[PDB]
Amino acid sequence: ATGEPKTKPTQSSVRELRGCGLSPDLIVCRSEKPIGLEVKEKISNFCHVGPDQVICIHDL
Amino acid sequence: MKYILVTGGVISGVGKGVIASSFGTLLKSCGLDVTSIKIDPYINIDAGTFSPYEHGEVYVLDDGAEVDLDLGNYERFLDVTLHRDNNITTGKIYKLVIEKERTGEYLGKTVQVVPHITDAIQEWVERVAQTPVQGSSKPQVCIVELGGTIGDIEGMPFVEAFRQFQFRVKRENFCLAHVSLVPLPKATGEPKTKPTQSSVRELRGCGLSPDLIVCRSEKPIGLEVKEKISNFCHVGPDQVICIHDLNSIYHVPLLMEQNGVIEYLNERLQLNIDMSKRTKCLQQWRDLARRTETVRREVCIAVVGKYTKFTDSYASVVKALQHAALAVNRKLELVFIESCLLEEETLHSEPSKYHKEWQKLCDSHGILVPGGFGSRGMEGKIRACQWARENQKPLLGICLGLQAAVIEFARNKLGLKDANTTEIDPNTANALVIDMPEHHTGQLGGTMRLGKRITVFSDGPSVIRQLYGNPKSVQERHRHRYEVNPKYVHLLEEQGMRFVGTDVDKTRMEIIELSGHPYFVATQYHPEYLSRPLKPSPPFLGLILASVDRLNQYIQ
Amino acid sequence: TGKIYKLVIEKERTGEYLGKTVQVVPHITDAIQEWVERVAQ
Ligand SMILES: Nc1nc2c(ncn2[C@H]2C[C@H](O)[C@@H](COP(=O)(O)OP(=O)(O)OP(=O)(O)O)O2)c(=O)[nH]1
Ligand SMILES: Nc1ncnc2c1ncn2[C@H]1C[C@H](O)[C@@H](COP(=O)(O)OP(=O)(O)O)O1
Ligand SMILES: [Mg+2]
Ligand SMILES: [Mg+2]
Ligand SMILES: [Mg+2]
Ligand SMILES: [Mg+2]
Repeated sequence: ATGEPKTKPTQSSVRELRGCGLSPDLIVCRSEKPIGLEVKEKISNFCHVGPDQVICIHDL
Repeated sequence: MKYILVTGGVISGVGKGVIASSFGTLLKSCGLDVTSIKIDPYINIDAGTFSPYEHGEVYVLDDGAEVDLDLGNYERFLDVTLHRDNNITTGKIYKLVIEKERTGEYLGKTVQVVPHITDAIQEWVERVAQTPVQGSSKPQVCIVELGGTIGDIEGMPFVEAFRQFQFRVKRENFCLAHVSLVPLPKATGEPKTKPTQSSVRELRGCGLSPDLIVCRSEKPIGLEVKEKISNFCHVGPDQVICIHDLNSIYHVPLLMEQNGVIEYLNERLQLNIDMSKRTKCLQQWRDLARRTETVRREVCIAVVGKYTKFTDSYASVVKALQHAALAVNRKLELVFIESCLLEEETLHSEPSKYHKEWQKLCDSHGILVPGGFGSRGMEGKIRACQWARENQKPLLGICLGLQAAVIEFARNKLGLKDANTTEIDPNTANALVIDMPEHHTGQLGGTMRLGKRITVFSDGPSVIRQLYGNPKSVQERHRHRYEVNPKYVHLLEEQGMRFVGTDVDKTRMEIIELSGHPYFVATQYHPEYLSRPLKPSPPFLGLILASVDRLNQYIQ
Repeated sequence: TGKIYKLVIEKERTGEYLGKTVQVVPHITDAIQEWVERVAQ
C-alpha cells in the first residue's frame, strides 16, 4: 500500500533508547527485502549514526 | 460543532487520509455536512516546493494553493471545493503568531508555545470548521487529520493544542480515532501488537486517549491479536476496527460500516442519526466497488513518467485513468514506464532494460505523458511522443507533455534540430518553449500560474472541443511556469498542428491537436485535478476511447 | 525562537530547501547551529 520502506519506527526506537540514556553504536535493520541506499542514508541522518553504523540484515 | 481527530501510529503512510475520507463519506451519507482540515506539522507554507517523492503528488486548488494529496482525496470522496485555510502547517501558525506579535496584539506578555501557538491552532481549527465549503452549507462535523505519527517533535504543539481543545469543547463534541500498523513479518509469522501498544502509551502520556483503534494490516488479523489489542489498549473489544489492504479504496467505507463505526460515532458524539432512514446510503460506493470487481475487458496505458519509483507520485493521474476506464467498462492495466530508460543513453548502458521498456511502450493501447519539473527524463518523453505520432498510437500529454510534443514536432517536421525549452536550454537558437515573464521573480513557491483559469476554444472543428461538450470556453487548473513561443506557434500551426486552446488574450496557447493522427492531444493544464469518480476528465476519457478504438462511435 | 522560525520560513519561501520537507530537527536545529557558528566567530 505504502510501497516503500519506512524508517519512522526505527527513529522512534532510537529516540526512546537515547531518552533512556543509551546511544546505539550499531543499528541492525530487519527487513523482508533489501532496502536501498536512500533508506540507509535516512536512517543515518535521523537516528544520528554514521552510514557504516547501519547494518541491514534481510530475510536470508 | 463535532470533531473527529485522526492520529497516526508507527508510520505516516498507514492510511489516515483514507480513514478520514471514509469517515466523511459515511457521515455525509447519513445527511450531515462534513468539513476536512489537514494538519501538516512541517514548516513549509504550502506543498508547492515538494518533490513528488516526499509525500506523493502535489494537489492544486481552485484558489491556487498547492496542497497535499489528502485534500485531493477529500475532494474526490466528498465532492467539495476546499480552500487554502483547510491546510494547517507549522509555518502558517508561526508566521501568523510572529506577525501578530510584531504588530502588537500580544503586548504585555512573552509569546510562548502552550498559551499562544496552541491558542492560535485552536482558533484556526474553530474558524475554518465553520467556513462553508460546498456553497451555503453550514458544516456540522469537522474531521481534522494530524499528519505524521504521535511522538514527533513537530507534532507536539498540535497534540498539546488538541489536549486542551477536547476540554475546551467538552468530550461529547470531540472524538479520536487512532490508526496504527500491525506488521506480520515472514520470519516471525505472527501479527505483532507491540507497536500499537507503544503508540497508545505515547498518546496517553501526551494527555489524550483513542476512542477508536483502527488496526491496519495486509491480511485480516486473528481474534487473538484483536483481543490482545483490546486488553493492552484499555479499549473495548468493539472499539478496535481491523482494516486490511483492500482491492480498491471504495471498500474502506463499506468495511467500516460493516464494523459498526457509524453506530459507535452516533452514540459517542450524539450525532442523533436515525438508522431507519439511513438504508442503502452507500449505494454509489457499493456500485463502484462491484464494477471495479467485475471489469473483464482490458485497456493498457503506458505512463511515460519520471517519478515512477514511487507509485503515489501520480496519484491523481492514476485516479483519473481509473475513472475513465470504469466509465467505459474497461479494466485498467497501468504500466509505468521510466522515461529515462527510453533514452538512447540507456541503450549503451542497460540494453536489456532499454528494449524491455520499449516493448512495454509498443505493446500498450495508449500512451500518457504527464507533467513534471526539471530536465531529467525529458528526452524520454520526447522520444515517446515521436513514436506515438509516427505509429498512430494515441497520446495524451499534460503540461510538460505539451512542451515535449511541441519540441518534437518542431525538431522533426520543421527541421529545427536545436529546438528546446528555456527551462532546460536557456541558450537556445529556437526557443520553442519560453518562460512566462511574470513568474520568474526569483521567489519559488506560490509564484506560478496556479489554479483555475479560462481557456478559449479556437474557431474551428476540433474533437477535443467536442469531448468537453462543444463549449466556447472551459475553466481548468494550471501549475506551470513556462509557455509556448508565439512565432514558432504560428509556423507549427501552419505545418500540421492546430493550437485549438488559448486564453482570452489569444497569446498563451494551452491545447494542441494534430491533423491526421487519430488522437494526439496535449494540454497546458492538469485535467486530473478535476476528475471525480462519476465525472471522468474529458481528455482521459478521449484517450481511453481512442486506445480501445471506440472514439468514433462515441462521437456519434 | 521567533528569529529562527522567521528566518527558516523566509528561506523556505525563496527556494533554499527546494524539493524537501522542512522539519524541526534537520532544519530548525541546523539554523540554530548556523546562527551560533556565525555569531560566535
Ligand atoms: N525543478 C523545479 N521544481 C519546482 C519548481 N517550482 C516548484 N517546484 C517543485 C517541483 C519539484 O518536485 C520540486 C523540486 O524538487 P526536485 O528537484 O527533487 O523535483 P524534480 O521534478 O525537479 O526532479 P529532479 O530534480 O530532476 O530529480 O519543487 C521549478 O520551477 N523547478
Ligand atoms: N485500507 C487500505 N487498503 C489498501 N490501501 C490503502 C488503505 N488505506 C490507504 N491505502 C493506500 C492509499 C494511499 O495512497 C496510501 C496511504 O496514504 P493515505 O491513505 O493518505 O495515509 P496517510 O494519510 O497516513 O498518508 O495507501
Ligand atoms: Mg501521506
Ligand atoms: Mg494523509
Ligand atoms: Mg517520508
Ligand atoms: Mg530539481
